[PDB]
Amino acid sequence: SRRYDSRTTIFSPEGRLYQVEYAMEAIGHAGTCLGILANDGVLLAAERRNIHKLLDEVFFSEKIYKLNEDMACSVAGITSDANVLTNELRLIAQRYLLQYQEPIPCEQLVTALCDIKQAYTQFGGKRPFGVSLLYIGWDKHYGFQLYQSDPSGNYGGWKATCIGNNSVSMLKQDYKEGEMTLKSALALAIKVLNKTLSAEKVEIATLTRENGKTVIRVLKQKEVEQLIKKHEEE
Amino acid sequence: MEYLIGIQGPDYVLVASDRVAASNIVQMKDDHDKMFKMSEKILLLCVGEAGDTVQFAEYIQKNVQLYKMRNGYELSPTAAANFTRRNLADCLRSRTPYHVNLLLAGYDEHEGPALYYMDYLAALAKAPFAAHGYGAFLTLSILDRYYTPTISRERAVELLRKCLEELQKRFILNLPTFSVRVIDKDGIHNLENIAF
Amino acid sequence: TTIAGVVYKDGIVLGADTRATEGMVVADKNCSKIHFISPNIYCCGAGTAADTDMTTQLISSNLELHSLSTGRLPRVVTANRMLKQMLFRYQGYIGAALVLGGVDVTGPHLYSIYPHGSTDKLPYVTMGSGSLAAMAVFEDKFRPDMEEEEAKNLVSEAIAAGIFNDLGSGSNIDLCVISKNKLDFLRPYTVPNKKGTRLGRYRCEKGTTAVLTEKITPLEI
Amino acid sequence: DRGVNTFSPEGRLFQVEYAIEAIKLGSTAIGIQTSEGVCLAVEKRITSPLMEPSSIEKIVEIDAHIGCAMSGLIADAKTLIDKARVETQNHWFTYNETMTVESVTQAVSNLALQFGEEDADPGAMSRPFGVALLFGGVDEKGPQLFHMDPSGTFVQCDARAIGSASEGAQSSLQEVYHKSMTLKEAIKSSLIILKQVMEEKLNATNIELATVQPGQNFHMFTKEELEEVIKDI
Amino acid sequence: GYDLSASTFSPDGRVFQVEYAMKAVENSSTAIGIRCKDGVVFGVEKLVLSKLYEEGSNKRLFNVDRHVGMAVAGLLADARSLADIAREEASNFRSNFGYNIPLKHLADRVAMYVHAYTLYSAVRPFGCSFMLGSYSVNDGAQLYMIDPSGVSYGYWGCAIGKARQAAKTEIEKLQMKEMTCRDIVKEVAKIIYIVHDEAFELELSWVGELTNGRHEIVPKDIREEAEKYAKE
Amino acid sequence: SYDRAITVFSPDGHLFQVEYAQEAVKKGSTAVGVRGRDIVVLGVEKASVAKLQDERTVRKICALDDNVCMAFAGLTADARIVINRARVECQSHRLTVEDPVTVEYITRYIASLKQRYTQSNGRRPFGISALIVGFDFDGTPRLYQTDPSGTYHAWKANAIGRGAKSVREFLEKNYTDDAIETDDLTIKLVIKALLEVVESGGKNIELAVMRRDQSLKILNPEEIEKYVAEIEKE
Amino acid sequence: NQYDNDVTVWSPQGRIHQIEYAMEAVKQGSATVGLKSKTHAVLVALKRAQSELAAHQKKILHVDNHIGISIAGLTADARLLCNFMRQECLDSRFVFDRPLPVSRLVSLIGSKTQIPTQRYGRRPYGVGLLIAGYDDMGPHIFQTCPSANYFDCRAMSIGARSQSARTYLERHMSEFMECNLDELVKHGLRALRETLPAEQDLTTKNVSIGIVGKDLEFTIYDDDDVSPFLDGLE
Amino acid sequence: GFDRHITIFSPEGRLYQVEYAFKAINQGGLTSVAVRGKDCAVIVTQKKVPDKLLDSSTVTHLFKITENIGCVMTGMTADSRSQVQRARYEAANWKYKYGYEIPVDMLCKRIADISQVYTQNAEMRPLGCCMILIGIDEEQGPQVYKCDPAGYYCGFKATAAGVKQTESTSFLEKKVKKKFEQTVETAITCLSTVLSIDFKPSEIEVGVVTVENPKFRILTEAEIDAHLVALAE
Amino acid sequence: RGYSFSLTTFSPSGKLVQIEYALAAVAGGAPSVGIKAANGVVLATEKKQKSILYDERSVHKVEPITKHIGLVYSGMGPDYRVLVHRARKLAQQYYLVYQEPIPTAQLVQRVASVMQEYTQSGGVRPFGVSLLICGWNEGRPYLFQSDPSGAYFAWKATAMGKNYVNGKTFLEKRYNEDLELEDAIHTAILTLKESFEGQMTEDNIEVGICNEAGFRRLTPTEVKDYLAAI
Repeated sequence: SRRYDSRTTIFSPEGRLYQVEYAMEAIGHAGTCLGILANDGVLLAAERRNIHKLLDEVFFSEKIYKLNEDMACSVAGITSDANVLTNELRLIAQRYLLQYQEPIPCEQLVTALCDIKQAYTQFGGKRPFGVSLLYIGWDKHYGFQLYQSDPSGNYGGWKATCIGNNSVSMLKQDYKEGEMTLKSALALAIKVLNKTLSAEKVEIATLTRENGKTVIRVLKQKEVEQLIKKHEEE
Repeated sequence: MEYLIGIQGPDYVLVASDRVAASNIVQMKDDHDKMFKMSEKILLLCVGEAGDTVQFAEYIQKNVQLYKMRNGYELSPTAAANFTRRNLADCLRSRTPYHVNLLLAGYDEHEGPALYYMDYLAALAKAPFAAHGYGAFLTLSILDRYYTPTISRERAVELLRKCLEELQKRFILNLPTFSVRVIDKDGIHNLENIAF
Repeated sequence: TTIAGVVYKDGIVLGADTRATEGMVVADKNCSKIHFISPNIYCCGAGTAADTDMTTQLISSNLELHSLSTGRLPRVVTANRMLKQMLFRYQGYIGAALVLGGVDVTGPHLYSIYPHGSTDKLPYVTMGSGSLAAMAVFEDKFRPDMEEEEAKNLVSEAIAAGIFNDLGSGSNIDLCVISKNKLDFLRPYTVPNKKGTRLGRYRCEKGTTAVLTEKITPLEI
Repeated sequence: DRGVNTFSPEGRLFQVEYAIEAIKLGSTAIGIQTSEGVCLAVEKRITSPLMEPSSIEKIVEIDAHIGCAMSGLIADAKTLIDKARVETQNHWFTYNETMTVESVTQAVSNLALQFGEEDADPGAMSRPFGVALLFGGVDEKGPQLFHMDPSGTFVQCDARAIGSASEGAQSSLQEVYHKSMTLKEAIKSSLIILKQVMEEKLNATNIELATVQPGQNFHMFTKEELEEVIKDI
Repeated sequence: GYDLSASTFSPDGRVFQVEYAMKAVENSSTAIGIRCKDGVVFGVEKLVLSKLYEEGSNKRLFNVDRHVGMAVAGLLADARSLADIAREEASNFRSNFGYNIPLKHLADRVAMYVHAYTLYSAVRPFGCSFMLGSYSVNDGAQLYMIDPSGVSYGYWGCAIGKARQAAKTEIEKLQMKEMTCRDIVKEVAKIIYIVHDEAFELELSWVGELTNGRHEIVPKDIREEAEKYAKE
Repeated sequence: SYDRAITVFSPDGHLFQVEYAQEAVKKGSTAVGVRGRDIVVLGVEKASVAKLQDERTVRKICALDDNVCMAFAGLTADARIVINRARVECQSHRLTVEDPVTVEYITRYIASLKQRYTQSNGRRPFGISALIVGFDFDGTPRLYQTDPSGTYHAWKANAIGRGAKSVREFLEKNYTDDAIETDDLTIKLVIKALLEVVESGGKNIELAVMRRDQSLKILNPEEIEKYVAEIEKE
Repeated sequence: NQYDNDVTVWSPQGRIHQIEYAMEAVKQGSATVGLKSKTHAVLVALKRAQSELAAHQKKILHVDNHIGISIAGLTADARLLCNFMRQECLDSRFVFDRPLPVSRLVSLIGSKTQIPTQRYGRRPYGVGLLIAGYDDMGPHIFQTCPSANYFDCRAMSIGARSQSARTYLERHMSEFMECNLDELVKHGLRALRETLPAEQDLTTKNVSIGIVGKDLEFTIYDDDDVSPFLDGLE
Repeated sequence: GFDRHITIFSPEGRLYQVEYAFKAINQGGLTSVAVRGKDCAVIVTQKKVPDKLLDSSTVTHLFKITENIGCVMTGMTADSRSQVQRARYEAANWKYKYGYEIPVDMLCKRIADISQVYTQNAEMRPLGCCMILIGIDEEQGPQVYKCDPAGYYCGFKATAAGVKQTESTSFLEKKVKKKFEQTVETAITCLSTVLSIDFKPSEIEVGVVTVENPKFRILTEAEIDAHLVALAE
Repeated sequence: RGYSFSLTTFSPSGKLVQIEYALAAVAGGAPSVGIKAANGVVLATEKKQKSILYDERSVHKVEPITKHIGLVYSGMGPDYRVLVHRARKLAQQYYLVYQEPIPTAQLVQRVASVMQEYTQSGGVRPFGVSLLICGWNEGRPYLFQSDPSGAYFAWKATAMGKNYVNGKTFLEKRYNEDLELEDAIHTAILTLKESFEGQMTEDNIEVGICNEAGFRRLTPTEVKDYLAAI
């Protein structure tokens, strides 16, 4: 009945979308995982849920998801929805291969996912996908690149943007846009996460290469105990 | 029963069609040009059934043209060739078999020139030189005898004139003019048509 | 394919030869034709080699979903009726002349499923071409209410009589014995067909090859 | 709120009597059936002067001998103008003749009160078409114009005014028309537009006029014909 | 506001869109049906508004399957709708199973139809009580009555309508079991003239041994014979 | 399958969902275009993309096929669907009639599409507004401006962004005949018109030009500076 | 009034609360009167002129091949209902090759306009037909209603203040079943000439009548042909 | 918002439709108590005719699912026959689809599961009737089950259903901890000790199944009359 | 028929109002413990009925998914039974296409995938059953929990249902990484023994283990056996 519908696909009298900016406040409750690119490859830097021992082993974490040989994605907000959509977008990646025998240049993928997620906020009367997930990737066309999207639908090349709480302004006083030298990108990542820390309560993951094929590393345990002692002051 | 030919150079690939639009007993206007302009550097050719050549390959021209003028850059000829192999291969068995066999000349910038080939069953294979039609059956050994893997441009053109003068001499169909286009690292450039 | 199965006082004894011959050449000399459905129900298979596989994966999966939905052990009547109704509505395009047998809470009994969907409760069945080579040895020496050991010997003599004078012969006999308490799925029961032997070694070492281009690729590190 | 298929405590539908409004909003159009033609005019209400005024289509020719004149919520008519011309060439296709004006007006007005929330496939309409229009056309019966409503009600008309000037221009048109064309109904109708004037003295940039005469097919007037008429007033 | 939707219960378990449909047949005229050993006799009250309506302006004794009947009470649109789909239901039974439809199965079928139509907010309940009635050669004079709730009971002398509070008493005091239907056709007028307390241009139909499993408006003679039960 | 009628007539003929889309285009960027009689030209004051943007994927300026190109203004993710369907049917209109597709027809397709979303069952008509510029078979550098009610107008300035009522009254004041030359006075009029609103073009403005059915060229911020300097010099 | 979301609901007394209000919506419509003789039934309608002048929104309609109607309520909904009634009357001409009898006609439209009264979010057909035709027996005449409850009546009047026409026509039923065409339609026009606002004339413009019965097609008398029916002074 | 309107979660859980549907099964109240015998699952219920004008044979609860499963339900009798017809449908569908006749447990699982999908989806009310249903399979003893309108079948010895459920299950709990094929001091005496009528053999319906004869049998006033005069100990 | 509009929606705070109500309906459910152990798990739960009247061999709460994967719940009654129905069906799709028993992780992927669209998609309310998963899958056992949101996490021990904070803190106190067989059963029994509302009857608890030979329920003669060995 028309008394019962939440009426998600309605413009406000101020013109905005009520169910969309409620998803934007869902990101600020739970969300971390910045991403830094360099002249070399790109990394995510992430946070787990809490200190609660009672957690045996994650193959990959609940944060960094593999998508192709040359792409990966990280997730903010509601974790139940995005899992679905990331499997959804994973399907998209593979069928581009089936249509083209190319490793899907990542802007095609981000455009496709943002079109279907825009389609859930356009009609159907359903709630929008409450996740502002972001993407890292490489293609032969462009360089190493990361994109960042939100439950509204728009996206962009967001060279050092983080998602979730405590919002990135320090990064737009510290990132050198020309050259970055990915070891120092790790150093800047543990700087920002050191302000906002071993791999019990951090989840950092890099994307690099050797001889053409890309390598997605999840930065196993003892590397984090290296970088956490790479400070004195910061 | 038409004729398509192509030769892959070291930094180019040249194709040539027969410039004859046939009928039951007679031939129509010669030109009708079979080589369909793709984005900037891809160029495919189509013979076979009279009515699926102008239909299928133009639809492929629509989708690849939409890809370039939708997302900036164009396709490499590998993805265009596997694209049209997918589209013909899944339009094959369903309801209306598109009975066309394609050549697809092309080159990417940061890899070599490629000349893809497929039958009417959409089985794709690279080739340094490929042919089509009934005229394929006699002219292909001249591209076996003389084709080095590295060949200059004018040597390949006069080799192509050897192939067309043999095709003029033995093959029973009146194919008097042939449309020739060399594509290479400055874009689709077409040489003057060969006549007799 | 020569197949068979005999009911007896405790249970049933299935049995099949193991050879699958596409065209007029054996593609594979040792394949199981006695397919699992259930810890109390084994079927068999003849006709199309793939259609029996897929129809008993489907009825195996759907049946043990059914049995763990009920909680008890699944009966063999419902396997007969799911194979009958699911095999009927494809109008016999599936060629699967399979028999199936089971010990259950009512009694040990077996059915035969013709590829159009006609079912027969019988004391003894034979599908495949080797039916004809293995039905007569159920007509001179079959007795009702017979003990397990000469029933095993009976079915081995039946399938062994489908070996020696049929061109859908098999390498070796495997047969399952489904009783009230124990199941005995034994692979090959007898091997009446040895390979023979070769005479004289053949090859040199790092010769007898026209190598045009090698290529080596390591894997681990 | 309440839905679209509900009746109002006045007596009529909600969405229909709300679709009678947003006809007061929008430009004004007038039409006069005569004995030797039918003239249509509309002051299409240009907003800015920085611009091009000859692409505000408010006189649209359905066929060669049917021209409509819409107002109100503009560009909501394009689906039913599309249905008008597709139905027109379907009639000429299947029957090899011209049409009436009550057959195109019969065919369009069936689509007016045809909407609803829960119905067949979502290519249907939700709101009613909030555009009132009138088909000036010539037939083998006679020249005539059929004033539609958004309710699907269409009536025979010989002098009808729509838009915001549906009271004063209609009452002025009620007392100035009885006889015939003789070239001056088109000059005594822009005179009604001259009384209506909102922003500008009705030059050949802000009014579009077109006549349908039985000899020709139609005539969408160009600029020098219009300002030839405006010079005579 | 626990009202206005049939998919929402009360806080004491009482779906108000059903009991609002039940009073929606209590503001409509009576239609009594009396069972006896040779068949079931119907009789419907009529509340003729103007002289403009002619005789049988609205049928309220429909028939369905050439033997069961349709004395209806409430909204004649809804009652006429389920009358014609009862016609289609006995059509699907006779076409499907050959054997002529036993009435218990038809009353259970139309009963679960109008009940399963009260489980959704996307439909309203029906607003029409109605009753059936016939007999096969070995059935007995079966009649059933169906509420807008969808419950169907076998009765002897059920009466639905506005004045069913009066009408149930005389049918209870009438001798029910053993009389041969012709007298009770006559006696039906006594019930209808008692319960009408204000043109009462009534109408009767039955099924009986004078009919052999059929329906007739009376034939037409008791309309000038049971009219002679005025002054009682 | 959601079938609630959203875009419904309220009283006094007011179709509130469409005017809510009118604030939704009132709360966007500030797009502007000039029909400059041999050239056409756009411009949209962009935000802080220099801090950490990617300029390649901040494009309010897209391209439909080669000659027609549009600058949307509002919600920036419902627009990209209309971009995609414009490109798709534009290729279909290259399939049938095989022309350099006229700008009138594609803007009638956009206005007809948005009007088809003011009609269907429950899908929230768009909050975008276009500047369909381009050419045709014979010059004629026609500009078009659509609307969320699906009404397109063939006007010549149509500054329809967020602070663009001042820009369109400025362009009403200062566009008569001084911009009939090749490019310089027209582009000077555009960058003057957007420098009315914000600050310098080294961080804010970006433009695009189109000349006689070739060379849709954007202007990198090194070149925009020269024009900005000329305007400043005045 | 929570009974405004309302062809699903019941008022707590008995009322369905808007399909009797559709009966109000045909009380609001224009007045008409039909009647029947022993031989041929007639229909008479006055046509409202809410304009300059018109054909006054022609009421009585040709459906048939002797089963004619007289609408009074919504006009587009009336035309939809007579395209239904028209199309299946011609379908009974097609299949059975007999005249479709009037009773089954009015009963199955009485089951066709009954469906939106039943289901959700669909208004009833707010039109009061006054159909009249000559089948095998005498020429029937049926009022039907938007409450889907037709009436096998004789001499019925529906429309604006038509109750006075009924109370003339109720006390003059005795001279029906006689009274041939020339003196019958006079007896119907002087029944119609009470719904008018007490000022003098059934003009030839506004009165359109229809005749149907023995050995004559359902025949429409328009502006000219009603002029031979002339008499009465009151 | 709509916690007590739609089958959705309120705060602190407790979706407010199933306990509004539980209160629906107490409407009027014609009350079943089911007795289980290590060899005989008897059925008891009370049934009141209003006015000696109903046909007492036609009014019942006591339906027959198949040749081995009987049932009795105490909910609102409108929702009863829509539920028992689907149970007959799934019984015959089980016998056509899986061979053997359906055993009593997963029948009640299945109608409990469609009652679940009533109380999972919106736009349908969870219909208020609970199905006391008995039956014997080959393996175990006689069983009895009751799915509620929420779908929670349990597997009972001796519950009851209808008005006065708590007094009945208290009496049965106090009269089962002592240890009954005759069921003469258990079956009727639960009713006569809860609501104190000490029935004549009209108003009580009894449906037995026995291991020696698994066909579901509804008893008549002769054998239930001997069953009642056996309460003279 | 149907609604085709989601009743689960976003609050003005920015959170799902229905899902926290679903976790409330879980938290008002019967308490259930689950202990991942070095070779195998134990998933205990508490079956307190109304009276001593019912058949405690009739309904189960430990019940397998067709090969070696049992799953135990806490919360709504029959919504669990729907999730067992869907879970068995998904495990049999996987078994008929890939011809192995399903990895536990993939079964939790697909069960969390089917529980997501009931937080969307047309009038359906979310399930409100946070059932937990077991499974031997090759080499080392697994354990999971699909919340009525659709999230899932793997660990070494958990509890759920009533007073589960005491279960999580108490299992955080008494857990060892090598603690493997029947000692896990021991601490599971003395996690349900913590409240139980009284007397620790063997007919009111049931456990299920995954001792490298398929998930299997424990017979009621075995739980009372260790209830004799308390």
